[PDB]
Formats: sequence, C-alpha cells, structure tokens
Amino acid sequence: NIELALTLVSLVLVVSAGPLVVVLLSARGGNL
Amino acid sequence: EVNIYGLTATALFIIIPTSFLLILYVKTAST
Amino acid sequence: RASTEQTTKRAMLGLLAGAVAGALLVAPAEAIRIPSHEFTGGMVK
Amino acid sequence: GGRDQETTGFAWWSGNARLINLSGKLLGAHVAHAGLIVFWAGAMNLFEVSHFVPEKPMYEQGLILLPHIATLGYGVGPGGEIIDTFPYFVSGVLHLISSAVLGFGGVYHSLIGPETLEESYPFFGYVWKDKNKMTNILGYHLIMLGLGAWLLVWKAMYFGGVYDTWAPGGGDVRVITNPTTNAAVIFGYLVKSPFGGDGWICSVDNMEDIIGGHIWIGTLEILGGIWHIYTTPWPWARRAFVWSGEAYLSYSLGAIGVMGFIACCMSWFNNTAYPSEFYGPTGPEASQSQAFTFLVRDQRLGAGKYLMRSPTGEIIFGGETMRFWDFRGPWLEPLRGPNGLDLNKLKNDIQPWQERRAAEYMTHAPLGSLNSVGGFVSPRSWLACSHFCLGFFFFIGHLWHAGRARAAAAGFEKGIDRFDEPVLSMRPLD
Amino acid sequence: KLPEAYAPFAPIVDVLPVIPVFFILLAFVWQAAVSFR
Amino acid sequence: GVLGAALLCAIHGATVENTLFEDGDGANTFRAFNPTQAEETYSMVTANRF
Amino acid sequence: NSSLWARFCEWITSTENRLYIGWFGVIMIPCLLTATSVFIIAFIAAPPVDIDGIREPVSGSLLYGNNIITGAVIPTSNAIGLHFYPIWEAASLDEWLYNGGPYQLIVCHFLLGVYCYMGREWELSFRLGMRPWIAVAYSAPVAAASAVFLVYPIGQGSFSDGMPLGISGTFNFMIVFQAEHNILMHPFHMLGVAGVFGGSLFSAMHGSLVTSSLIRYNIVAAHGYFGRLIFQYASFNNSRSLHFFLAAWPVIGIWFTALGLSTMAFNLNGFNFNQSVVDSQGRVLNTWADIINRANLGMEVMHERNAHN
Amino acid sequence: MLTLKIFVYTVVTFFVCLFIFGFLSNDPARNPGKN
Amino acid sequence: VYPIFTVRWLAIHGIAVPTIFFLGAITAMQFIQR
Amino acid sequence: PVERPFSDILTSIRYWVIHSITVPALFIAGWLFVSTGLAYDVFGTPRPNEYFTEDRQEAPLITDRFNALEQVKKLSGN
Amino acid sequence: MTSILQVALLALIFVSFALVVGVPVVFATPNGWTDNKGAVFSGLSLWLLLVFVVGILNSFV
Amino acid sequence: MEALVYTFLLVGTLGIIFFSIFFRDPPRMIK
Ligand code: CLA
Ligand code: CLA
Ligand code: CLA
Ligand code: CLA
Ligand code: CLA
Ligand SMILES: CC1=C(/C=C/C(C)=C/C=C/C(C)=C/C=C/C=C(C)/C=C/C=C(C)/C=C/C2=C(C)CCCC2(C)C)C(C)(C)CCC1
Ligand SMILES: CC1=C(/C=C/C(C)=C/C=C/C(C)=C/C=C/C=C(C)/C=C/C=C(C)/C=C/C2=C(C)CCCC2(C)C)C(C)(C)CCC1
Ligand SMILES: CC1=C(/C=C/C(C)=C/C=C/C(C)=C/C=C/C=C(C)/C=C/C=C(C)/C=C/C2=C(C)CCCC2(C)C)C(C)(C)CCC1
Ligand SMILES: CC1=C(/C=C/C(C)=C/C=C/C(C)=C/C=C/C=C(C)/C=C/C=C(C)/C=C/C2=C(C)CCCC2(C)C)C(C)(C)CCC1
Ligand SMILES: [Fe+2]
Repeated sequence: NIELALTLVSLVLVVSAGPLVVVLLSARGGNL
Repeated sequence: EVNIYGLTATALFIIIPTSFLLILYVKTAST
Repeated sequence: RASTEQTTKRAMLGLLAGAVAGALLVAPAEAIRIPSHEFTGGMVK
Repeated sequence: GGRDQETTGFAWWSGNARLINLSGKLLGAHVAHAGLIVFWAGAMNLFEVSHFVPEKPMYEQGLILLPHIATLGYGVGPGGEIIDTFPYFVSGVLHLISSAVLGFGGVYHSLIGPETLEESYPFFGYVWKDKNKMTNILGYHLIMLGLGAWLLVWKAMYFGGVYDTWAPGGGDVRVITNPTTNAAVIFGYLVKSPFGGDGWICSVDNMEDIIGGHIWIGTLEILGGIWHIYTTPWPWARRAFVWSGEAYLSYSLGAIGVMGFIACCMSWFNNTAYPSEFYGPTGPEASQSQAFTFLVRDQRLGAGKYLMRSPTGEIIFGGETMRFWDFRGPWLEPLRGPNGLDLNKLKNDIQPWQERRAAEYMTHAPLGSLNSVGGFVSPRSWLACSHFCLGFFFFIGHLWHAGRARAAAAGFEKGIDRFDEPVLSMRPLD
Repeated sequence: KLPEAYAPFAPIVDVLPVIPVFFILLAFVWQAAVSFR
Repeated sequence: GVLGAALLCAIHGATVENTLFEDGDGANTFRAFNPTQAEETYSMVTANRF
Repeated sequence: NSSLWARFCEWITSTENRLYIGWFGVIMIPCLLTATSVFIIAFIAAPPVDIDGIREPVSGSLLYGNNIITGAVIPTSNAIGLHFYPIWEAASLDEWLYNGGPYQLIVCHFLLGVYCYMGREWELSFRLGMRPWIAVAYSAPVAAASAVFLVYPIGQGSFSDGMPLGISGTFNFMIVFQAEHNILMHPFHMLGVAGVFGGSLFSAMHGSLVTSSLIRYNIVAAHGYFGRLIFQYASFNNSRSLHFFLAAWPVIGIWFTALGLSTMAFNLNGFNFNQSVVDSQGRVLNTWADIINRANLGMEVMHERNAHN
Repeated sequence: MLTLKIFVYTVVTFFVCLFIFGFLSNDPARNPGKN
Repeated sequence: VYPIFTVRWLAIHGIAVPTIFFLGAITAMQFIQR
Repeated sequence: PVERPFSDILTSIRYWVIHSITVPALFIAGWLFVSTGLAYDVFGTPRPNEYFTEDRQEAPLITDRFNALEQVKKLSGN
Repeated sequence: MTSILQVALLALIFVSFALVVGVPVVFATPNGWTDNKGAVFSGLSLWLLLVFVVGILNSFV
Repeated sequence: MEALVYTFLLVGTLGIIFFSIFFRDPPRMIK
C-alpha cells in the first residue's frame, strides 16, 4: 500500500509547510 | 341555519369577551 | 465475525488523544474560570 | 508588520478592513488572491485529469473543469469522444506555474513593497475619492476584458474552432466562419423575457450567436475603456453615487451576485454553451429523453401512444413531462416539424444514434443526493447549487457593504451621536 | 490518467486541490501567533 | 409561538445593534461599552419611531 | 425649491408621514395592494383550478365548499409550466381562472413588494441616522419566501410545485416535498430547525433575565445568575455582543435553510442512509432511516397520479 | 385584451420611471447627518 | 490553592474518563470488517 | 481554600506525568474492550454473524412480558 | 528518458518547497530583504530554469 | 352561512389591525 503511505506523507509535509514559516518568524523575532 | 349551536358558540365567544373588554376600557377612560 | 484488524495504531492514537485532551481541557476551563474568580471575588450575593 | 486594533479601530475578525487606505498592501492582497484562484484551477484540472477514464463520459465521473476545456474543442472528436488528454494536462500545468508567479508577486507586495503607492509611484497610486484615477483603472480592466473576449472569438474563428453540439450527426469541433453580428439578433436576447419558452439569455442555441455576442462585447468593452480613460464622470454621476472604496465594493458585489444567479440558470438550462455529452443532460432533457425512449420502444414492439397538445396548440410529449415542452436538443430537432413533433418523422425518421443518446440520457437524470448515491449527482446540479448559494451570499454582501458605505459617507456609521439625535428634532406622533 | 512520464507523481496531485482551504486556516494561526492583537 | 419567538429575537437584536449610541472613537462598536454603564446603550426613541 | 417635482420628492421622502413611503414605497404599495386584493378576492370566490393539468380541478375557495384551514389559492396549472401567464395572454377570463393565473399574479407582486420592503427598511434607517443593517436581518425571511415561491418551481420546472397560498396547502407542500427530497435529513434543514429552536430559547431566556433585572444592573446583576446557572462565566458580558448574537443566530439558520431548499430545487437531496447497515451474508438490517424511507415511499406513491384521464 | 395590456404597461412604466428619477434626485445628500 | 480532590476535580473527571474510554471504543469500532 | 487556577496545573509537572501515562491506559482499555469482543457479551449486542439464527430468519419478537427473560434468552440463540 | 525528467521534476519539487519556506521568512525578517536579495533572485532563476528544462525534457518524452 | 362568518371574522381582524395602527394611544411615555 505504498500509494496511501506516500499520499499521507505528502499531505503531512504540505500541512507542516505552513506553520513552519510562522514558527520560524516567531522564533527569529519577525514582524508577523 | 347550519350548526346552530356552533353559531351560538362563536357569537357568544366573540361578544362576551368583547363586551367585557370594552366595558373595562370605558370604565377606566372616565378617570 | 467482528474483530479489530489493526494492531499498533491503538497506542499511536492514544498518545495523541491524551496529549491533545490535556491541553484542550485545561485551556477553556481557565478562560471560563478567571471571570468566575473575578465575579465571586468581592461582589457576590 | 500588521497593525493593532487601537491604532486602526478594526478588530482581528475585520482585519482586512485596515487595508482600505494602504494601496500597496491592498494590491499585494489582490495579486495573491488571483494567484490562489489560478492555483485552484490548475490543481483541480490536474486532479480531474488523474482521475479521468476516457472511455466513460465526463458526466458519469463528477468532472466540472474538463468539460470547460472540451467545449473549446481541445482533444475532442465527433460525438464527444476524447482523442487525447494532453491539452488538459498542459492547461493545468500552465495554470499552476502562473499561480506560482502570481503568488510570489502578491506575497512581495504584501510584505516588502511600499504600504502606499501614491508617494513614489504616482501612476499606480490612487485615492478612492479621486474620480479620474479610478475611472482610469476601470478603463484599463475593461480593455483587458474586451481583449479576452476577442481572444475567444479569435480561437473560435481561426484556431481550430469550438465544439458545436448542433452539427449534423452529433456534435463535433467546427470553425464558425460567419458569426452573426446582426444587432437585432444579438441584442434581442437581452430584451427577451426571462420566463418559460423565452429564456432571457439562456436561450442562445447556436455558436454563431455566441461568437457574435462576444465580438460585440469585446468591441464595446474596448470602446468603453478608451472612453473612461479620456473622461471624467458627469455632475449627475457625481451626485448619484457614493465615491469610496466600500461603495465600489458594494457595486461589484451586486453585479457579481447577479452574474452568479445567471450562471446558475445558464448551467441548469442551457445545452449549447454546456453541451450535454460533457456536462450530462438537463432535467428537461432527461424527462424528454425518457418519454422519447418509451415511445420508440413501444412503437418498435408494437404494443400516438403519449402525445398531447400544448396550450398553444403544438404537439408535445404527454404525461408528467408536459411541463418540459420548451426543450430543444441536437437529438430531437430533426424530429420536430413546423408545429411540434411530426408524426411521420417520429414514426420512420429515427436514426440509431438519436435513440442511443436518448437511452443514455434517460438513466442519468439530474436526480441525485448530497450523499451522492443516486436517484449520482449530475455536474449541472453541483454547478447550479453552488453558484446559486454564492450569488445569494454576494447579494447579501452587497446589501451590507452598500448600507455601510452610505452610512459612513453620511457620517453615522458608528452610532447615534447621543447629543443631537435626529429623532428628537422631529414632530411627535409620526 | 496523467501522461505515463508523470505517473509516479499521482499521489501528490491528489493533495493539491485541498491546499487553498488551508490558507484561510493559516491566517487564523498567524493571528493566534500575535495574541489576536 | 416558536416562529414569532425567532422573529422577535432577530428583530430585537438587529434593532439594538442598529440604534447604538456613538460612545467610542473606533469603528468597532463592541468595545464601546462596559457593564457598569449608567444609561442604556441603544436609543429607544429612534427604534420606536423606526 | 418650489417646483412641483421638488415638492413631490419632499413629500415622498418626508419623515413626518404616519407611515414612511420613500421610493421603495412608491414601487411596493401598488404591488402589495394589488397582491392582497387579488388574494382576498380569489380566496373568497375563485373557481376550481386545474393544478395537475389533467382536467381534474382542485377547489380552494371559500364559496366552493371550504373553510379557513382548508382554503387556499391553487398554484398555476402544470400545463403552463414556467410560462408567463398574465390576464391579457389568456384566451378568456374563465380560462385564466381555470389554469390558475391569480397565483402567478399574487406571487410576483408579493415578491416585488417584499423586496421593496427590505429596501425601504434601509431607506428609513438612513433618513433617521440609524445604522443600515436591519435589511440584512430581514433578508432571511425574504430569502426563504423567494426560495419557496420562485426558486423551487424554477428548478423543478413548473409553478404547480410552488407552495399554495393556504394552510392545508402548506402542509401538502411539506408532505410532498419530504416524499420527493427527504428534507428532514438535509443538514441545512437541521440548521434551520436549530436556528428556530435556539432563537425561541434565546428570546425566552433573554426576556427572563432582563425582566428579572429591571427593578423600580441590566447586565452586571443578571450575569451573576447566568454565569453560575449553566456555567459559561463571561460568555456574553456586553449588551451589544449579546444582542448581535441574538440577531445572528436565527438569521443565519434561516439563510441556511433557504439555501437548502434552493439546492433541493436543483435537487441534490437530503442524506440517504437506506440499506447502510448489512450483516454477514449480505442481509439488510433496518435502521430508523429505513422506516423514514418507508414513510417517504408511501407519501410518494400517493402523490403520483400516473393514471390520469 | 389589448386595452388591459396597454393600461398595465403604462402604469408599470410610470411607477418605474418615478422610482428611478427619485433615486437620481440627489438621494445621498438628504440625510440627518451633516457631512 | 493546595487541596485537590475538590468538587471541580470530580466534576471534570466524571465526564473526562468515560469520554476517553468511549473514544477508544469508537476508534476500535472503526476498524471492523463487518 | 481558593481553588487554584488552571494555569498553575497546566505548567505543573506531576499533572502531566500522571496524565501522559494514565490517559493512554484508558484509551487502550476501550480499544481492547471493543476488540476482544467483551462489548457484545456485556451489552448483548449480537455479532454480525449472529443476527439471524439457524431456526429464525426474521426479526425477533418478545410478545411476552413476565417471561421476557426466557424469551430473550431463546431468541438471542444462547 | 523518463528517469531524467522524473528526477529533475522531483528536484523542482524540493527547490520549490525550500523557496516557499524561505521567501516569506526572508521578507518578514527585519532588515532581511535587502540582505538576501541575491540569494532570493538566484533561487527564483533556478526555479524558472528548472521549469523550462523539465518542459523541454517532456517535449522529448 | 359559514363563508359569511369566516369573512366577518377576517374583516374584524383587519379592522382591529387598522385601528391599532392609526388610532393608537400616543406614545409619550418615552419619546
Ligand atoms: C495587479 C498587478 C500588479 C501591479 C499593479 C503591480 C505594480 C507594481 N509593481 Mg508588482 N508584481 C506583480 C504584479 C503587479 N505589480 C506580480 C505578479 C509580480 C511577480 C512577478 C510582481 C513583482 C514585482 C517586483 C519584484 C517589483 C514590483 C514593483 C512594482 C511597481 C513598479 C512597476 C514596475 O516595475 O514597472 C514596470 C512597468 C512596466 C510597464 C513593465 C511591465 C511589463 C509587463 C509584463 C508588460 C505589460 C505591461 C503593459 C503596460 C500592459 C500592456 C497592455 C496591452 C496588452 C494593451 C508597481 C507599483 C517594483 C516596486 O517598486 O515594488 C513596489 C518591484 O521591485 N512588482
Ligand atoms: C487570502 C486572504 C487574505 C489576504 C490576501 C490577506 C492579506 C493581508 N492581510 Mg489579512 N486577514 C485575512 C485574510 C487575508 N489577508 C483573514 C481571513 C483574517 C482574519 C483571520 C485577516 C486578518 C488580518 C489582520 C488583523 C491584519 C491583516 C493584514 C494583512 C496584510 C499583511 C500580511 C500579514 O498577514 O502580515 C504579515 C504576516 C506574516 C509575515 C506571516 C505570514 C507569512 C506568510 C506570508 C504565510 C504564507 C506564505 C505562503 C504559503 C508562501 C507562498 C510562496 C510564494 C512566496 C512563492 C496583507 C495585505 C495586516 C495588515 O497589513 O493590516 C494593515 C493586519 O493588520 N489581515
Ligand atoms: C497599465 C495599466 C493596467 C493594466 C494593463 C492592468 C492589467 C491588469 N490588472 Mg490592474 N491595476 C492598475 C493598472 C493596470 N492593470 C492600477 C494602476 C492599479 C492600482 C494599483 C491596478 C490594480 C489591480 C488589482 C487590485 C488587480 C489588478 C489585476 C489586473 C490583471 C487582471 C486580469 C484579469 O484576470 O482580468 C480579466 C482578464 C483576463 C481574464 C485575461 C484577458 C486576456 C489577456 C489580457 C490577453 C493576453 C494578451 C493576448 C493573448 C494577446 C493580445 C494581442 C493583441 C494586443 C493584438 C490585469 C493584467 C488583477 C489581477 O489578478 O492581477 C494579477 C487584480 O486583482 N489590477
Ligand atoms: C465594468 C463596466 C463598466 C462600469 C462599472 C462603468 C461605470 C460607469 N460608466 Mg461606463 N461604459 C462601459 C462599462 C462600464 N462603465 C462600457 C462597456 C461602455 C460602452 C458602451 C460605457 C460607456 C459609458 C458612457 C458613454 C458613460 C459611462 C458612464 C459611467 C458612469 C455612470 C454609471 C452609468 O453608466 O450609469 C448607470 C446606469 C444608469 C444611470 C441608468 C440605467 C437605467 C436603466 C433604465 C436600467 C436598465 C438597463 C437596461 C435597459 C435593462 C435591460 C438589460 C437587462 C436585461 C440587464 C460609471 C463610472 C457615464 C459617465 O459618468 O461618464 C464617464 C457616461 O456618460 N459609461
Ligand atoms: C470580494 C468580495 C469581498 C471583499 C473584498 C470584502 C471585504 C471586506 N468585508 Mg465583506 N462580504 C462579502 C464579500 C467581500 N467582503 C460577502 C459576499 C459578504 C456576505 C457574507 C460579506 C459580509 C461582510 C460582513 C458582514 C462584514 C464584512 C467585512 C469586510 C472587511 C473585513 C474582512 C472580514 O470580514 O474579515 C475577515 C473575515 C473572516 C475572519 C471571516 C471568515 C469566516 C467566514 C465567515 C466563513 C468561511 C467561508 C465558509 C467556508 C463558506 C460558507 C458558505 C458556503 C455555503 C459558500 C473587508 C473590507 C467586515 C467589516 O469590517 O466591514 C467593514 C464585516 O463586518 N463583509
Ligand atoms: C499573505 C498571507 C496570507 C495569504 C497569502 C496567499 C494566499 C499566498 C498565495 C500564494 C500562492 C498561490 C503561491 C503559489 C505557489 C505555487 C507554486 C510554488 C507552484 C509550484 C508548482 C509545482 C511544484 C508543480 C509541480 C508539478 C506539476 C508541474 C504538475 C504535476 C507534477 C508536479 C506535482 C511535480 C494569509 C491570508 C493566509 C495570512 C496572512 C499571510
Ligand atoms: C454574450 C451573449 C450575447 C450578447 C450579450 C450582450 C449584447 C450583452 C449586453 C449586456 C449589457 C449592455 C448589459 C448592461 C447592463 C446594465 C446594467 C445592469 C445597469 C444597471 C444599472 C443600475 C442598477 C442603476 C441603478 C440606479 C438606481 C436605480 C439608483 C439611481 C441611479 C441609478 C440609475 C444608477 C448573445 C445573446 C448574442 C450570445 C449569448 C450571450
Ligand atoms: C503543492 C506543493 C507545494 C507547495 C504547497 C504549499 C505552499 C502549501 C501550503 C500549505 C499551507 C500554508 C498550509 C497551512 C495549513 C494550516 C493549518 C492546517 C492550520 C490549522 C489550524 C488549526 C487547526 C487551528 C485551530 C485553532 C485555532 C484557530 C487556535 C485556537 C484553537 C483552535 C484549535 C480552535 C510545492 C510547490 C512546495 C511542491 C509540491 C507540493
Ligand atoms: C510544463 C509544461 C510545459 C512548459 C511549461 C512552461 C514553459 C511554463 C511557463 C510558465 C510561465 C513562464 C509562466 C509565467 C507567468 C507569468 C505571469 C502570470 C505574470 C503576470 C504578470 C502580471 C500580471 C503583471 C502585471 C503588471 C505589471 C508588471 C506592470 C504594469 C501593470 C500590470 C498590472 C499590468 C510543456 C509545454 C513543455 C509541457 C506541458 C506543460
Ligand atoms: Fe434586550
């Protein structure tokens, strides 16, 4: 069932791609 | 003249409360 | 016949459930309670 | 960074309202939103291509974007048969790449670009109260829209043509050599009644009319853009409207909501710009096809059958489907005479493809379910429902924003003064 | 079913359509990162 | 009774929120109020006339 | 200033009239007056109307053996469909009555009147210094009426599917509509029911607390009662946020139920859980959804005539 | 009935023109605020 | 501030413990071939 | 005497230590309660292969009040 | 030559992911846009060139 | 006879509505 696992991995990576920017800005004292 | 008792009930239900309310309003309006 | 076919997903889901439940139960209760302290803290009855 | 409630007066849930007087941030937001729109377009096109079985018809597998590309005549042959699915893939990929570009532009303008563009970029800077710069923007975008319409006409006339569903022996891709530019025909639709039998704008039934209407729209839009760039509103115009950002937003909301309702009706009823063999049959088409199939089967078996007279006196299919007696379709016109269906042609002028198409449409009526179980939801149903809901909400938005804009212009968008209540300055016992 | 050359990239495509629905959510997160100021 | 109750709820909310007294500089009218107010936060006269 | 047109404008827009007119008023008043006149006249002395178009007229007027509960104005004949059917387009007045034109007249004039009523609400709010968002609140009942009277017939394809202007007509419309679309299981009708019930709840409870608080404090004294009665301390501490919530709950509920009715007009459906539970060997185990389906099937079989002479 | 159609058309046109020219007669300037 | 096992503790736990138990039960139910 | 705030417990270490080890126990308890089939026995819910008995091929019917226990025991197949 | 196109496309996916995670971070970081203009422009140029080469490779597949 | 009764009741309701609208006691209590 490689297809389902790869789909879940891609979904998790894409989901994490968003809050990662906010976390980086907060930790680095950005102007968010 | 169909359902004479029904007509009487409707007429009484429309008259007695209406007369009571109008009498009360006239009595209080004199004040 | 009825029987669960998944073996180890139970623990993985339980850890997440507990970790989320702790925070999700403490936070709203805090938010609702602080005003309760404020109201019952000098002007009550 | 972002503003605060105390500085701006708008809470977080009204946050975007803080962009009314920031030209650069507003431009960045709009560019980002356009990039997001094209992102969804490309992503959905790729998603539907990856789940597309060319053997089966489009309307049997819940596709709503592929039909739009097919109607223009990309990878489609006679009878709505798919030849290749490369055009759809290239369309999706190009949309996604353009989405990347637009998203980068929007993010840049929203985070780094100047907050106000009227200090160092006078051409792009504007103030809502200005009645010349805003008209200039209106003219530029009218020119853009007219150019797009003329691009559609150019495709329909010189780049392979479009998919005409009224061509003999089923639809096919053909080139409209002589679009009808007659003013009476083109503008007759606009003044046509919106009721049954008339079909205000949804009754357009031939591609020539569509291409001619687009010619007229492109010409008029380019002319209007040129006129607006070189003109200022008349005094009556300056006294009739409210000149502020929210007023323009309200006007746009009203227009776009009306457009959404019109799209709902066009998708539900029309089958010329929405050919049946891509979007599936309309409800009237499904009922008429069921009646036609039953009549054909009864005549073939030998055991007319159901054909009544319309209130006007024509000949129509009988039963519960007599309501749908205004339906016209490619698979039924050859069987229609001067006054309704003709008995002779209905008897011995039925070709196999018409019967096959009627049988196919019979079992795929718009009957469906939100659970998507079956009488299966036709794409027409999804489009109509979604766009009716969007049009209603955008009409509500027009109400809200128009009211707020007028109140703010008057000067009481925050409440009654409490020192000079207008009501207290009026005769009592209204 | 996508050209064969891009066949292995099928699953990722199945996630693209839902991404826009995330952007709105991101906004809230960003606001939650500034204490809803 | 039930439909009239819904009508009363909606009408009362709309009328109270659309006859508010301007006692706040900001464009948001929710912060222009505290529980210890003396006078009511909406104009009964204006709503009655409307 | 003294021009006749200026005086007419001043009178129309004057706030000293007993009932404000405004321009929305000058549009609506003839419309609603025509609608109500025709409605009264047809409700009292209209002849039977061929709703189904199978030469089986349905009586709905008081003179033709009816009472207030069972009276109604029958929708237009199914033969007409969506065709515009004014008086001047019918062959004769008797045929116009037979097919059901007064329903179309009343519904069109009534819809225009309610839209202009929504407009003049805003107009008076603007002429009085009030904020303009009462029309938004009124848009919910207007949206629901628009759905029931115009959008359902549009999707279905005939004005015979619109709600009859009557009581038993309304109940018949509901029963048929449940039979055909299964409204009860649609999430939007669930939201509408929630909106109505919650609006009743909030009206009753707001009235209770305000009446209790009002003595010979309106929000600081009663909040002590509600904060501990059902917990939710500092839930609605503002007299403004609370009233906005009151305005928002039922309005959104009714917007959603109207949208659900329109979608059912374009016929997606409510939920459908028929035969959703099966044991081993494939046998079907009934749920309450199956009993609801049996009731719907009975309703549908009664609604359809099929055999029409 | 041509007469009825003409009468109804005349009435509707009169009312619609009255309405349109009413909202064109400087409506936004007649409000109780001063701005 | 120090004492535990208060009325609030009991009120929270009486509705928290069965909730977790039932969530586990329903999650297990999900994975039944039937 | 003041019913400590929730913020204090949120930052506490003993609370997290207890809960991170006790809540998964409850979750696994429920999972095993459903998986091992104890739920069917305890609550009398028939298994998907026990709805229809060999002798009975239709929904059961109690049709008896004061002997309902024996009736249910017979109908359930036990 | 499907393998070359597939590996180039995967490299494009990774480059675009890095660019997406970085560009807003660079922009929002104070005094960061002017400090890292060169890196951002180089990344954008690489992204465009990789898109174009992927397209050409597809044209040859 | 029933039709006359129904019409009379409806006309009475309409008349009460009209009187309440136009012949109401003036609201000087708060205004
Ligand atoms: C609605 C869209 C829009 C608008 C109004 C602007 C406006 C602006 N941008 Mg932004 N930008 C956009 C989209 C937009 N941009 C997008 C999508 C991107 C990503 C690629 C960028 C990336 C970007 C950067 C990186 C920078 C700007 C800058 C600027 C400013 C200077 C314009 C300039 O460089 O002169 C160029 C002017 C031209 C006329 C050349 C444009 C070339 C186009 C492609 C040809 C067509 C233009 C022509 C006039 C139209 C012909 C019509 C014809 C067919 C009839 C200006 C305020 C600069 C600035 O100062 O920051 C604020 C800057 O550094 N923009
Ligand atoms: C699509 C909808 C949309 C758009 C385009 C915008 C756009 C904007 N908003 Mg609005 N906003 C929205 C929805 C939207 N908002 C919603 C739904 C809410 C309520 C939750 C708000 C609440 C809100 C407030 C309260 C404020 C704004 C502000 C702003 C501006 C500053 C950007 C920002 O967040 O600060 C900077 C934020 C960051 C730097 C953190 C986000 C980092 C990145 C951009 C996340 C996304 C990265 C993306 C995935 C990368 C794309 C790749 C590409 C580069 C290749 C900007 C013009 C502010 C402003 O300027 O007002 C004056 C402001 O005060 N907004
Ligand atoms: C030179 C003036 C000018 C021009 C040309 C444009 C052009 C454009 N603006 Mg506008 N804009 C301007 C000034 C201008 N702007 C100013 C001064 C401001 C204030 C700062 C703005 C603010 C603004 C905002 C806020 C937005 C735009 C947007 C847009 C784009 C939207 C196109 C679209 O989808 O609509 C309809 C058009 C189409 C769907 C496409 C039509 C077909 C294209 C144009 C044909 C391409 C060429 C053709 C193939 C070849 C023709 C050959 C022929 C010459 C012989 C468009 C490119 C929007 C956008 O999304 O930008 C990215 C947007 O949201 N602009
Ligand atoms: C995006 C489209 C758009 C927009 C927003 C505007 C906006 C504007 N235009 Mg421009 N215009 C456009 C396209 C556009 N125009 C095009 C394409 C053309 C070429 C035909 C023109 C030609 C044009 C001229 C020649 C003039 C304007 C003027 C105006 C201004 C006044 C509004 C108006 O026209 O009266 C709104 C409408 C009325 C006041 C009266 C309408 C009353 C009728 C009875 C309503 C019913 C319409 C119709 C008959 C019903 C049947 C159709 C129906 C089925 C839909 C306003 C700034 C005027 C201005 O201020 O000068 C710059 C002006 O003199 N425009
Ligand atoms: C392009 C169209 C457009 C634009 C540019 C704006 C722009 C604006 N609006 Mg308007 N509005 C619009 C359409 C538009 N609106 C429509 C169609 C409606 C009808 C619902 C409204 C109703 C509306 C109200 C009632 C208010 C605004 C406000 C605002 C301002 C702040 C944005 C906001 O609400 O915070 C960001 C928004 C949110 C955090 C809300 C996100 C959650 C939404 C409600 C649900 C998410 C969508 C959902 C999944 C879909 C459900 C429906 C589905 C069946 C289709 C801003 C000036 C506010 C303001 O301050 O006015 C000055 C305000 O009070 N607008
Ligand atoms: C500001 C902000 C915001 C928003 C923003 C936005 C909305 C943005 C957008 C953006 C965008 C909109 C972007 C885009 C991008 C794109 C890209 C980057 C693309 C890429 C592509 C790719 C990578 C591809 C791939 C492929 C293909 C080609 C197909 C198939 C195969 C594959 C998959 C390989 C918010 C409000 C939230 C909040 C605040 C902040
Ligand atoms: C494509 C098409 C076509 C054609 C088309 C066309 C030709 C169009 C046109 C169109 C047009 C041409 C449109 C127009 C519109 C307009 C409008 C929509 C307007 C509106 C207005 C208003 C709303 C106003 C208002 C007001 C008021 C009432 C207040 C006071 C002031 C004023 C007056 C401003 C054809 C059929 C061939 C084909 C198919 C489709
Ligand atoms: C396609 C793709 C890409 C890109 C992508 C992107 C860029 C995406 C983005 C995405 C995003 C950007 C996402 C976001 C997400 C977010 C989320 C998912 C959120 C969530 C949230 C939540 C869930 C919340 C909740 C809450 C709050 C609001 C706070 C308070 C509490 C509560 C809990 C209520 C590339 C080209 C690289 C490559 C290929 C793949
Ligand atoms: C994969 C593919 C391919 C290729 C591809 C390519 C090559 C792509 C490219 C793409 C691209 C390359 C894209 C681009 C885009 C861009 C855009 C989208 C832009 C926009 C811009 C704008 C919008 C601007 C504006 C403005 C300015 C700048 C200034 C003035 C004002 C205005 C506003 C006008 C092939 C065929 C091999 C195969 C199939 C598919
Ligand atoms: Fe109240």
